Amino acid sequence: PAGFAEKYIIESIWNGRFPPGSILPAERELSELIGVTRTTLREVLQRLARDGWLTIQHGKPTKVNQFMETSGLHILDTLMTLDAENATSIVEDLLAARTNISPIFMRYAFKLNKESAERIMINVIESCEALVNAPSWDAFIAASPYAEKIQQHVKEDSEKDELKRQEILIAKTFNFYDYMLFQRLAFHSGNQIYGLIFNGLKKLYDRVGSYYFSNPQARELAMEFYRQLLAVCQSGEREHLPQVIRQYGIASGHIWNQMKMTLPS
Amino acid sequence: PAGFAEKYIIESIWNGRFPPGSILPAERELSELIGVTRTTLREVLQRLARDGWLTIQHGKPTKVNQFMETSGLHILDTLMTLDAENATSIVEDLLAARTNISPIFMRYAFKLNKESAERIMINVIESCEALVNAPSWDAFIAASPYAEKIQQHVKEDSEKDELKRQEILIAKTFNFYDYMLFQRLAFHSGNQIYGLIFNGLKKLYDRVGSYYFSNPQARELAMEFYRQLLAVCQSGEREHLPQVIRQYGIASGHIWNQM
Ligand SMILES: CCCCCCCC/C=C\CCCCCCCC(=O)SCCNC(=O)CCNC(=O)[C@H](O)C(C)(C)COP(=O)(O)OP(=O)(O)OC[C@H]1O[C@@H](n2cnc3c(N)ncnc32)[C@H](O)[C@@H]1OP(=O)(O)O
Ligand SMILES: CCCCCCCC/C=C\CCCCCCCC(=O)SCCNC(=O)CCNC(=O)[C@H](O)C(C)(C)COP(=O)(O)OP(=O)(O)OC[C@H]1O[C@@H](n2cnc3c(N)ncnc32)[C@H](O)[C@@H]1OP(=O)(O)O
Ligand SMILES: CCCCCCCC/C=C\CCCCCCCC(=O)SCCNC(=O)CCNC(=O)[C@H](O)C(C)(C)COP(=O)(O)OP(=O)(O)OC[C@H]1O[C@@H](n2cnc3c(N)ncnc32)[C@H](O)[C@@H]1OP(=O)(O)O
Ligand SMILES: CCCCCCCC/C=C\CCCCCCCC(=O)SCCNC(=O)CCNC(=O)[C@H](O)C(C)(C)COP(=O)(O)OP(=O)(O)OC[C@H]1O[C@@H](n2cnc3c(N)ncnc32)[C@H](O)[C@@H]1OP(=O)(O)O
Repeated sequence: PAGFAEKYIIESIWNGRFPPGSILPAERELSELIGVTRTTLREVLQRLARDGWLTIQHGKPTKVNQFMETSGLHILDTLMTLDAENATSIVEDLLAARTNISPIFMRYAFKLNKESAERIMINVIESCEALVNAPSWDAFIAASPYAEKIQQHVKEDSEKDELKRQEILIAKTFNFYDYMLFQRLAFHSGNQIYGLIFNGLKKLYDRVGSYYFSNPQARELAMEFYRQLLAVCQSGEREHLPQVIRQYGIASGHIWNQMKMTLPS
Repeated sequence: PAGFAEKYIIESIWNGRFPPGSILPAERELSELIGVTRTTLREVLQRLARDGWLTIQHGKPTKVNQFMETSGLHILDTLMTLDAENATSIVEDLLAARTNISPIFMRYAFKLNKESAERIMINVIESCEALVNAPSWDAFIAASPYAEKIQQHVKEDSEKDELKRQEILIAKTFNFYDYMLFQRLAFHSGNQIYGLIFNGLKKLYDRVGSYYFSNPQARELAMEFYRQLLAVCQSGEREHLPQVIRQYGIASGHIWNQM
């Protein structure tokens, strides 16, 4: 019940129903217009209090953090997801943004560092192949030249069931490579700001991707995407880059939506 | 001489000459490096340390901060001094990026929120028209419908010369409206993330823009730019948008380079 409250009013702060700077509903109140019990509602009003998006304490009651003015300290947090959480449009708007700016830093990458861009995309493709076609995550790790550092980024010690944990580990490794593709290409634009954006969001990226790429169909789609990214780069027809990235954004988004109606909770 | 040192070291923590991953060389062959007394090298090495990009110490080889992993700290903290140390291409990369994403979120704004967007640009344009065409900042502020709220953000008195104070006040005000243009349009894309980006850089924006818009020709250029944005939005011809913004980027970038 807490997770639902969590996500409801979080995404109500985002979509401006409980605007930044407003006083949040006193509480008697807020449990009908959330529609859940309040032992749980303020176990999550303190959860929510400050993971960094509400105010605490006694006499004057609770408003939401900031209007924003400027404290960029801890604004992404808690954080996120999957989307049993927020993501709302937050993660989906971030993803929309990734689709938005990707043709930019990738057009750059393909022009200034054709070189590297091809070297990276080829690397990523090769690795994802050895990942998804190994009969095990342990097999994959056994034959991978980069086993040790993968292990210093990829870990799972919250799932005991080996087969499930291994499915999860493969997902994490694939996200690892998706991130590699985007982050490296972004840094190979020549304008560092893009790469920095990816580095600052790497946690959020890691979790969301760990989730999104538990879907085989996602992994496949992504792998073909990486592929004609490479083809476009090699060919020089950087007029097809935004088509490719847009259609990818579309198909990936439709999968995102298919992991939504489906499945559990 | 101190600022030169500070910025040199900054702007190649930037390009990786001492990449985020390096241990910084001993200080004397740094005075072989590019020629300031280093009595004060250590004053600016610690200067950068304080401001958050080098770490100082016990016995050491003093190495510079994390290398990135986050802390995203507030590494705007803010040796965005203004950007004399430096616009490196940090500010210019931000500017290039601004140019980069502007046609996108402005295309969104003009599509989903045509009338509101038009309204924002008409606002900004009218305010700036009344701005540069007034015989003084004092006149402008006297007849301005938004005086109290301009004054709540635009203020400057560390300058004694009344007339110069009036020029810098004009500059700060024009920057105020430029920011309004970009930030409002970005928040009117429909994806709040853009607007938040501008909000997160608003300090840096405000400075860089204050100085940049201390130039009359900059202000003029900006105003015709705003106008062509408006015309493009009104026409429905959202295909001229990356064109227009590109031209702005070029001309402004040229002015930015000191012309
Ligand atoms: C909206 C989001 C919110 C965020 C805020 C945004 C708003 C404003 C934005 C920002 C604020 C503005 C104000 C702040 C400004 C502050 C600036 C600064 O502080 S300084 C910046 C410098 N930043 C750097 O990153 C430089 C360093 N550059 C790099 O590191 C390169 O990019 C690099 C190395 C990552 C890419 O180079 P490669 O293409 O050659 O990649 P390879 O080096 O070969 O691989 C690295 C590792 O990966 C392994 N690897 C390679 N292939 C692999 C494979 N197939 N599988 C697994 N591992 C593999 C290798 O074994 C290797 O290991 P082994 O590095 O030695 O530990
Ligand atoms: C600056 C900050 C950058 C942030 C990025 C950092 C990275 C993220 C970091 C942390 C998050 C964690 C992520 C980890 C990732 C690993 C796991 C995954 O890969 S999950 C991927 C699953 N797929 C999705 O989630 C779909 C994302 N959404 C999209 O890709 C797009 O929204 C898409 C393709 C679904 C289309 O949505 P539409 O709203 O943008 O476009 P429409 O509604 O269909 O068409 C209407 C208008 O769109 C405009 N439009 C489209 N593109 C435009 C553009 N580039 N510029 C301006 N306007 C554009 C056009 O004006 C068009 O209107 P007219 O054609 O005139 O009628
Ligand atoms: C390192 C860099 C950091 C970057 C950060 C990374 C990016 C993203 C990364 C990770 C995501 C993490 C996500 C967590 C975030 C935590 C919080 C949240 O979840 S979101 C909270 C913010 N949300 C909003 O701000 C909603 C959008 N904001 C607005 O819309 C503005 O507040 C608003 C309403 C002011 C602008 O929209 P209008 O078009 O409606 O403008 P009007 O309502 O007319 O307000 C104009 C004001 O200016 C005056 N004004 C109007 N015309 C004027 C004129 N011509 N001259 C001067 N003043 C004028 C008006 O009189 C008025 O003043 P008067 O304060 O209301 O009294
Ligand atoms: C996601 C992060 C978002 C962050 C956003 C941050 C926002 C701001 C926040 C905080 C910062 C504070 C900001 C305060 C702002 C307030 C005050 C102001 O307004 S200051 C305004 C000063 N303006 C600049 O500094 C210009 C910025 N730079 C640019 O806009 C670009 O660099 C630009 C447009 C100047 C150049 O862009 P290109 O890289 O696309 O152009 P090329 O690289 O030179 O090449 C283009 C192609 O076209 C040809 N070409 C170039 N020039 C040509 C010509 N004149 N004729 C024909 N062909 C040409 C070239 O040969 C080249 O060919 P081939 O594609 O390589 O094959």
